[PDB]
Amino acid sequence: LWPWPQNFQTSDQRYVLYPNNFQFQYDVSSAAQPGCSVLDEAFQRYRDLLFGTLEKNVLVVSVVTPGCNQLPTLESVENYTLTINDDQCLLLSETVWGALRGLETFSQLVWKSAEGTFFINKTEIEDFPRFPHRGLLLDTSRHYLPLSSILDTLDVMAYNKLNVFHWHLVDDPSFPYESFTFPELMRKGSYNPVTHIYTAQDVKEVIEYARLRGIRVLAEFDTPGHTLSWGPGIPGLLTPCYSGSEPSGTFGPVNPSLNNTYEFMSTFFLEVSSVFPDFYLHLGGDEVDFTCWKSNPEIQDFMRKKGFGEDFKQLESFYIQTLLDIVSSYGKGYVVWQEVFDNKVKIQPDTIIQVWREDIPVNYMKELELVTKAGFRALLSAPWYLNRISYGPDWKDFYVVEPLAFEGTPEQKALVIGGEACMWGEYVDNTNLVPRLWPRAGAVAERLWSNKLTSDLTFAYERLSHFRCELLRRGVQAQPLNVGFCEQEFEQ
Amino acid sequence: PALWPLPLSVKMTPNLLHLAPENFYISHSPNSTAGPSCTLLEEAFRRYHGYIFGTQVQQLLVSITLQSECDAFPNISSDESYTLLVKEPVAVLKANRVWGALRGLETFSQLVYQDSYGTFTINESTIIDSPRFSHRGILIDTSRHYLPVKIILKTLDAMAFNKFNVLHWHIVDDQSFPYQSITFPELSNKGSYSLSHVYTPNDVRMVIEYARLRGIRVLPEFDTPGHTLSWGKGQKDLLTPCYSDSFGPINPTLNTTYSFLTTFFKEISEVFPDQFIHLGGDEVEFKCWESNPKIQDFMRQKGFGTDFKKLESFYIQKVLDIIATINKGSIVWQEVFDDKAKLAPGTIVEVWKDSAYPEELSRVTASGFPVILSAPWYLDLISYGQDWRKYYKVEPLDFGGTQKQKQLFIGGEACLWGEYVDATNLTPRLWPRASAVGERLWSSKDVRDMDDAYDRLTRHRCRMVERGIAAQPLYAGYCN
Ligand SMILES: *[C@@H]1O[C@H](CO)[C@@H](O[C@@H]2O[C@H](CO)[C@@H](O[C@@H]3O[C@H](CO)[C@@H](O)[C@H](O)[C@@H]3O)[C@H](O)[C@H]2NC(C)=O)[C@H](O)[C@H]1NC(C)=O
Ligand SMILES: *[C@@H]1O[C@H](CO)[C@@H](O[C@@H]2O[C@H](CO)[C@@H](O[C@@H]3O[C@H](CO)[C@@H](O)[C@H](O)[C@@H]3O)[C@H](O)[C@H]2NC(C)=O)[C@H](O)[C@H]1NC(C)=O
Ligand SMILES: *[C@H]1O[C@H](CO)[C@@H](O[C@@H]2O[C@H](CO)[C@@H](O[C@@H]3O[C@H](CO)[C@@H](O)[C@H](O)[C@@H]3O)[C@H](O)[C@H]2NC(C)=O)[C@H](O)[C@H]1NC(C)=O
Ligand SMILES: *[C@@H]1O[C@H](CO)[C@@H](O)[C@H](O)[C@H]1NC(C)=O
Repeated sequence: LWPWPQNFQTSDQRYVLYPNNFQFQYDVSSAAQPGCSVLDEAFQRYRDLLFGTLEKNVLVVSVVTPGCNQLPTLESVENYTLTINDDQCLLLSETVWGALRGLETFSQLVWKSAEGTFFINKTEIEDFPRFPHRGLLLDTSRHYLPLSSILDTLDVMAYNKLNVFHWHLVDDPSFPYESFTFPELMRKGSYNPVTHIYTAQDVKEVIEYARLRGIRVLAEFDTPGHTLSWGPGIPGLLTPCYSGSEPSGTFGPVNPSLNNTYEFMSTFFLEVSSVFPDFYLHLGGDEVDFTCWKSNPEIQDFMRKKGFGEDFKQLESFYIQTLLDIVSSYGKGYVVWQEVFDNKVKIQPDTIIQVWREDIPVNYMKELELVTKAGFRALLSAPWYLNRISYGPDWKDFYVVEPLAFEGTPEQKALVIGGEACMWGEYVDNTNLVPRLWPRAGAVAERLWSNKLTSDLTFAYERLSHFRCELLRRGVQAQPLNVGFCEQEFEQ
Repeated sequence: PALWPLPLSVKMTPNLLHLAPENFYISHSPNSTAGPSCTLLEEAFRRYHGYIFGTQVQQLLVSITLQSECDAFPNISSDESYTLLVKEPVAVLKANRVWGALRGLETFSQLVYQDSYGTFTINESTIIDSPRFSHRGILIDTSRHYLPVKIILKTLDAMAFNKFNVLHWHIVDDQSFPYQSITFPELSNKGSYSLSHVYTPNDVRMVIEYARLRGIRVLPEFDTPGHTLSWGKGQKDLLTPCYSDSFGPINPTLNTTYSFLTTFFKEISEVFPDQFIHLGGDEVEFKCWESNPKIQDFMRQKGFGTDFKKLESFYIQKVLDIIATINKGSIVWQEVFDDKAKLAPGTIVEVWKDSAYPEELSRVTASGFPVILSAPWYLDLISYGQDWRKYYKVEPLDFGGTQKQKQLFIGGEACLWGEYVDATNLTPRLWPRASAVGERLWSSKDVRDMDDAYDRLTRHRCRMVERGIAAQPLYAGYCN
């Protein structure tokens, strides 16, 4: 089992399963019934994974009705109970998304002996996630990622019970997103206007694919920093840096002193809010350099009119405030990096802050304290930067992290809604994504789902390594934790 | 030009020459010592005709000067030198041996490209090239993690593109014994992870002949007396029992040990056609030997006192003779040399420790023994960023010694120990970080420009990806 359930009562009493004659059926009592897109496909997908006294059936009953066509939200309940004994074999979930979790848990409990016989132990489970926001970040800018690689990642996120896909579509070196409101962004920003592109068809497939797995799609079009690929296509958007008197070629962050800029963002983010159905959008706001703005004389003049002065922290605030209003008018929530909070930017009470920095300006645990005491919600990602590789089993570092290990009151700590693992693509693409992702990302997966008390490294290794071999069986190219072997070694 | 490694001498001219897929031929020169009867070249011609494609130059004539050595196995003294001439209407590739022709064909394929319209083109030029060092290898660990034959063969293809010529096969170790022995079938039957995780005679034969066709030597290593916890599964009383219940290294007091090794290494001498055989002899712990009453007696009857370095030297010299008896060379880790053991003339030493390794190189060369470097190139020890620069900056001949001692330095190896490496992450983690070592061991000493290195390595990396090698990127960018 991975991740480890909140309440799992095991036994040694076993039952025999039948690969072919095993079927998933709804209970007449259930809210979700034949026609439930999510579960119909789930039953099919899981029977392929498993089989691609005795038990022939598995009853699935959802109490909360809310269809199977509407996408998951931050408020969605993932509670479920797995009851398997002599009398019954029932999977009782509160919602449709809890059933998905239940099926995954069920899939890992199915085992086979040295004879090859399929079995299933007498089990009683009462499970639920510790945090509602369990995400994983992919950087499709520094290196383009084929649609197949993204869909594969979503398949494994489902195995680890991760429910948020932090899509970092664009950045400095590449703009692979194809915009229909501004077609020049993709045509002159992407590495290649044809082969390395994300169409409207690609995006809607990701969303629906993720939806079937009960995964939210958090889109991030980082602004005003990390926007070098925006330059060409939409002229005048970026800030032309200065040497002193005349401009010297290089461009900086988005120019917040032009009317053209705000009418562009209003039109562009209208599309973004239309394409991505999720309630929240990530607006970035990280690593914003004030150097290029200060050097520019035309921008220096702008701050004297509005009366900001010498601090660009409130100049940045002016940009983000306006940007938040635009996105807020479309009925969209928003997540933002920690810089926005650190730079005292006028911010809406419902904004979520994502802690990513380790030491500067303050320790990441001290950050969660400030953000929560300030009243805002927070995501933790600081110690979960998978892109930062090191020798040995650093998954133990990720696993031992305690998100609520800071100074605060019960309700203050309740503002922490989870976190995300981050795979920045500076040194990662289609060639080494999977092995570098899993099963290191599984360490974060369990820490965000399981209970505070599940922390034994020895117990973690046993299950994670066992889960690692299972991943390989499912076709996942996951790297080894340490010396050892899987009977079915990876070979494709 | 996206050449890697960078040849000794390159004379490029802005004159374009076009090629035609179903019209370009690679055949032997009328006055060559090698002809259509040479299987190695025949295979290399068809193989590179696929890499190249998949004012007109119509044919590439391959002329072998000296005795080709077409059907022979490559050794440390092989001649990989070659000269290339790109001109119309006949391109000329001339080399002394067949080994140079292979390296030349690789270089020639790296010169052909497609222009803006897809037209196969190549700037006419003149290239004279030869390896700075003769021993350029890659170490793979198939014991800590079993590696399917396919990935080993792919590693060989990748080594061919990067001009490596030695495959240091660290086949067995503590964790497992995947090598299937003909004389002692119990070693693999009880010492391997499982029976499916085993290298049968034919699997080994396939690796060797696949490597030969590409000019790669297969250097086997059966580490002794340390790193042998798996050896004591199918062989009783071979390992030292630890009293005071685990086991230790191989017992060097019993005559059963040396009788076993003799028949074992006699098999190895006929399985692996390479002259040299790595014996290991590293990280040997004396903890267990020191706590064995029977062994402490062997210390008296020989008068070694309490210095087990002599008991270590006693064992390794016994093994060295066995290898010398069967007309084979020997390679060994630095511990053995440091343990004051007596090595035969021609014995190779491999330096692998960080702590003052240039000083080790000095000591080994001073004693008149050939040396190989691997200390700074432990690729298994990964880190964040472009660490390929750290490996590229390394200069091997930077140690105290005469000009006569520098000739004893024959090359180095990039090691990828498998404590955390298997088929899932080997290729990406190995390349193109090992490519940095390849150029440092083939190209001239004065080839150290970073901007140019980075420029050519990114484009060469994309070439490996197109050839089926999943090499990871150096930084942000794209291929195709
Ligand atoms: C589901 O139930 C099955 C059996 O109904 C459990 O399988 C049992 O797993 C244990 C733990 O590995 C096995 O015991 C082992 O025995 C060897 C010696 O034979 C001992 O040296 C090991 O330390 C280990 O204890 C056992 O063979 C196996 N079946 C039996 C008869 O108990 C399984 O644990 C259950 N699944 C879970 C984890 O809930
Ligand atoms: C999904 O599971 C969560 C947690 O298992 C449920 O939330 C928790 O529900 C329990 C019982 O309803 C609450 O316990 C109660 O706490 C109050 C004090 O606030 C106390 O007076 C009661 O005696 C009782 O112990 C608990 O507060 C609540 N929160 C958590 C996170 O533990 C949730 O109800 C489940 N979802 C559904 C709709 O079934
Ligand atoms: C064979 O390779 C040579 C050497 O790399 C190539 O010659 C290159 O030709 C290009 C195209 O004209 C030159 O680029 C030019 O640069 C100047 C500025 O110096 C610029 O003003 C022009 O617009 C043009 O882009 C380039 O200098 C030259 N050499 C290099 C270093 O690339 C060529 O691709 C091949 N031979 C020929 C002449 O077809
Ligand atoms: C920008 O100028 C246009 C043209 O009048 C106007 O409609 C819009 O309100 C301006 N946006 C602002 C106030 O930034």
